Amino acid sequence: DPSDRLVPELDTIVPLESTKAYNMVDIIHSVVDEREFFEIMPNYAKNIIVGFARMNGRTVGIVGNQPKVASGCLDINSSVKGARFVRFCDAFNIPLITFVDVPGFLPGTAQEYGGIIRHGAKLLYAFAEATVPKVTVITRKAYGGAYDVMSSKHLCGDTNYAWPTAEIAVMGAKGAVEIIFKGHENVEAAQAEYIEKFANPFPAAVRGFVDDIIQPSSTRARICCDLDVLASKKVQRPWRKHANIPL
Amino acid sequence: ATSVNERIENKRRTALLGGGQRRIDAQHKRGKLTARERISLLLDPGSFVESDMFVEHRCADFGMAADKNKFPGDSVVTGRGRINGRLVYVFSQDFTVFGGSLSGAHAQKICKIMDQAITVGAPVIGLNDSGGARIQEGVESLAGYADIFLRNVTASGVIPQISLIMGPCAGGAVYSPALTDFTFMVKDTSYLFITGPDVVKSVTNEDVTQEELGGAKTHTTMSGVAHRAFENDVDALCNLRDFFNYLPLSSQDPAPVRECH
Amino acid sequence: YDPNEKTFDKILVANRGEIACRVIRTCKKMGIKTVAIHSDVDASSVHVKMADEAVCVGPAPTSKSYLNMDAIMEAIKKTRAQAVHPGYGFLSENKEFARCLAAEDVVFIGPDTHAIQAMGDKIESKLLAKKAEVNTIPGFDGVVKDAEEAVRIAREIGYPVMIKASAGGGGKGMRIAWDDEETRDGFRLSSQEAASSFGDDRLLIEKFIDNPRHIEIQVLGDKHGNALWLNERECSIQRRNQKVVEEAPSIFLDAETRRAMGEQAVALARAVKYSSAGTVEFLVDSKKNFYFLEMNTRLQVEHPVTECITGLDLVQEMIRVAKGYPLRHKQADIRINGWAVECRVYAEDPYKSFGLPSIGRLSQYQEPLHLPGVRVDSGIQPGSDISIYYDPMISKLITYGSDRTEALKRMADALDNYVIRGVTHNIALLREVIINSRFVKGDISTKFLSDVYPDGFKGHMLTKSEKNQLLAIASSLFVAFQLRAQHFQENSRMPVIKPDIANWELSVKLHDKVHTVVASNNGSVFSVEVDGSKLNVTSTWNLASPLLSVSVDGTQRTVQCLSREAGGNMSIQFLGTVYKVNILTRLAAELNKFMLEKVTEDTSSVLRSPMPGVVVAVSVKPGDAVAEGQEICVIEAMKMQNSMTAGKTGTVKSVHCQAGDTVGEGDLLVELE
Ligand SMILES: *C(=O)CCCC[C@@H]1SC[C@@H]2NC(=O)N[C@@H]21
Repeated sequence: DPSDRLVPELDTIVPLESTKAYNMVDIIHSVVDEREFFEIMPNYAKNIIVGFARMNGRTVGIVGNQPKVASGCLDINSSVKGARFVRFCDAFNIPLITFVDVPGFLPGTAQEYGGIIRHGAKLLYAFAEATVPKVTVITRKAYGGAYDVMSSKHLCGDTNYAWPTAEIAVMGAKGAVEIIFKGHENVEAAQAEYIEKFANPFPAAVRGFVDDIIQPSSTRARICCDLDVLASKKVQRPWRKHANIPL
Repeated sequence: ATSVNERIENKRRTALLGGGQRRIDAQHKRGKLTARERISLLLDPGSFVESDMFVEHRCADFGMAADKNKFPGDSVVTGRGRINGRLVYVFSQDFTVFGGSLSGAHAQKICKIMDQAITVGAPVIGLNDSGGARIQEGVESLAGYADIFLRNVTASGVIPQISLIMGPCAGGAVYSPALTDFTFMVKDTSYLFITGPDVVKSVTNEDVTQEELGGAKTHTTMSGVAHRAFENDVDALCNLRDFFNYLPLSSQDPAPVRECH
Repeated sequence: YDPNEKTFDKILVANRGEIACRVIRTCKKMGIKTVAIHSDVDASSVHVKMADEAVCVGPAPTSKSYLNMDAIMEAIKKTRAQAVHPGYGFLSENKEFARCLAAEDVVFIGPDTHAIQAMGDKIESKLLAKKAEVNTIPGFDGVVKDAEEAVRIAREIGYPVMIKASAGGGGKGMRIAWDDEETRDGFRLSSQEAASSFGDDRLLIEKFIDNPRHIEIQVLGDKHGNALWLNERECSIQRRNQKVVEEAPSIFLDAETRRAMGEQAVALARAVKYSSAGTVEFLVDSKKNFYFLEMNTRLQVEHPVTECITGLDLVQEMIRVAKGYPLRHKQADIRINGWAVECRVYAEDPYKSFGLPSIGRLSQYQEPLHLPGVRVDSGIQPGSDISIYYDPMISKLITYGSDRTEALKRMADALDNYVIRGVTHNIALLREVIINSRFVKGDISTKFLSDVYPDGFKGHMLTKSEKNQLLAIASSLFVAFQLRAQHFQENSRMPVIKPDIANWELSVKLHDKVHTVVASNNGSVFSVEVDGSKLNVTSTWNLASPLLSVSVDGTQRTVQCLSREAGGNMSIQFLGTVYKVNILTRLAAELNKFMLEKVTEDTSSVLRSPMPGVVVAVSVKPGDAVAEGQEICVIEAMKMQNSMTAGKTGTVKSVHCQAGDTVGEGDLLVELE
């Protein structure tokens, strides 16, 4: 399996509509070697998909979102599952590949009463503690603090790549337009300006949030090069008896 | 024309008075007290040396350069001090301006105080009071949150971190208190919820209020996020004093020894 | 051809699929700007990305996307294109479109509206064919209430007859029409049956054709009265009234018959004042006596194969003659250059009613461009998708050789090296039909695949020799996959030792049988013993390649591997057919003979959709009981419909389909006791 092969199937995998959903396991199957993927606990917490794969003959752990079930939102089960998987991968020194498509945390009274804060903190801690080289790809969307939770650049991220369909925001544009102009009511022009200004990766790209914007058909090669350059990733941390995970 | 001394004095008096005396008396009659006197009360008298007292937020967009919406201090008060003779690095959100919304200077000062504390080896006490975020700055402000989180994960197991929440905190900033060791609240004054009741009302479609979604009783009784709930603020600080007295400065130091009889 | 000749400056292509790409490619070769339209779902299609402009006609369904005129005129006005191209299908043969287009100051590439009117109907078409001294299907469709008159007309036209009745007659004179006494018996019995069923006791005479085989003569014409015939085509293989595989020269008729059909076709084309391209179809019987039937007035899908034996190319010739330039060639300069065979690869499963339409997304797609004598016409690229709105045609393949056998061998080799993953296809059907003895010999008919397959397609039947070949291939590939997994790097702390075994003993389960195999490796050479048979196979053993080439004791086979499960199950595409194999070791098989079989409860009682579409009408309701042979519902899918019945009688506990609902792939529809 060549390490510099193109994937012409990924140019139209992500629909341009903001509500359309796609099978996100197909990207994982296409990128990895020999189209093989060993998925761990696939019947539980389907919001997030984790598993083991091989890239250029090297074992990597793959964690990604799933915009088909619950619109890709993460919750307690997804958080604990991803956190445990990432914890094992770092404990045994395996590089991580993250596929980010998240609109935020799923709201509701059940998730609020169950302690969604603790499990979100668990997953955030799992990504922030990790020291193994991790490569993150933002396919379409990253809204709210879920973007910073799921392997952001600031949390010691190594290389971040965004497809041309990527777009980062804070809160819904429909509420944003009506909450920004508190003095009076604005229609048509304000929404058009908002969707022409903030509905693009450019504000992130000029800010340094991502390294650059790559064509999807050439994603794999880039990732491979990363795994051949950041294999010497040794960092230094202050002395500590043991960590205190919010278990 | 006028010298810089009068401008400095005006800036200092505006920072001390916040947005005006009306807001000061409204907050006093509301039932809670601002950050400066809270920090004065938590620590020993005459042992507080504030760092970076003159920092203000800058934003070219939205036309906020006017003095009407310009206030120094960035609604954050950070410093170091001594309680019972032991060093502490103290943090306090300020709700007077913008409702304690976090920005670039907010997170910058916060990171400065935490990495200085980690360098020296002293605990970090944080009083949280915020109710929203600046939508004008946008995604950049979110980045600050991420930075702050890193600091917490770097200090887990190195120094004790204590977070007392005493405002209706919401959004993505509810995770930094959750990454610390011990969480305490004040009854009917401090709220935690990742999303507001309006969003859950619109989406899940059931009648719910804020008290039963983020109240201190709910989180300290069934949610299991916080550890204790106190009746008001002064008693909360009085209890925080001796609870800190229990704990050591860092993991390198042994458990403290108190003279007994 | 000289590109300096004046022609159109902007050409609109108003179709969808591979024909749009072909037209755009030729038009760009000529040096003319192209503008392509697109629908809602086809915004990312290959033809849109190939041409310059990307006008969107509108929504998804073709009934209001590619078939509405106002959008077309709006696109033309915004584009000011001087000419348009309709391709075939959709609205190419629409009189209203032609007249509305001629109303404006643009030219419609194709035939005049008069020819469309004169060939759309059937009665006036037959009248014009009679006036064009073209031998048509004979017959006296008049009232015949007497047996002696009926047999008189029959013996005038020959004992074999399609004597039939307007309303119907249960065969009338058609049935058992070889001798005459039983035609009289059929006369009286059919009169009785009509008196009991239809009511038209009289007999409408028509002549019988034995083992029909239809040959199409392609004609071309200019605006100056000159017309040409570009050889012939044979299309005798067709299912559900749809042609599948074609060959340009037809062996059944010799030079004289082909010539005479040429003059008749050109005379019929001239009698209509016909321009541009078209074809005339004849139904030749077993005695080389043809009868005219139908004249298609468009550019057909099976047009390129004729090109492969002439050296022309029809699209540019007709886009030039539409301007007004007369044709330069002559009927004495059209020859035959070898042989050509064309196949049409669809997206459908041939194992159920000969190609039930399917959907999906094209996971990967590669064509054999470098193989000798192979040309591809494809309207999709890797990463494309198939919708329920348009024709499921994936692509078409054309192979040209010196003789028929060379073309057939090249076609088989190309079909072996065509990789499509993501959707189902009918490659197995084409590959099994093209190697049939009576097809290579040349004895085919209109019902060629309707009598050799009484129970439908059951895959390619395989003999003992290629059974052993497939078993050896599967065992060797399994051993190679196992051996590849023992190669690691040097740990330098805990050394790795490679297990060494001389030969591996395997149990291979194929279909419903189990065989004992032993495989031994000698480097890149595998020696396999299957049931006392020695075989040798060699290859580079590239496991990551989509397709593999192997040499089983001399014979070269191209094979593909997919669905290689860690539990031993594999699916292998061999000789165009997918076989499922279960490969275990001896100890594993012995232990598996102890684990209890996981019982499955699936014996009818479920009537889920055979393959996804859109349900239109439901003839049953929940709580009702129906007998065998009664259809449950009708499903429209990509311009195709199906009606399926139930194999047992029972009461339906639940119906999950209603009018206007959308059905998924394998979604449960009817639950019954
Ligand atoms: C939909 O895309 C139009 C159908 C294209 C098929 C063309 S047109 C009708 C002829 N019948 C057939 O099977 N192919 C030809």
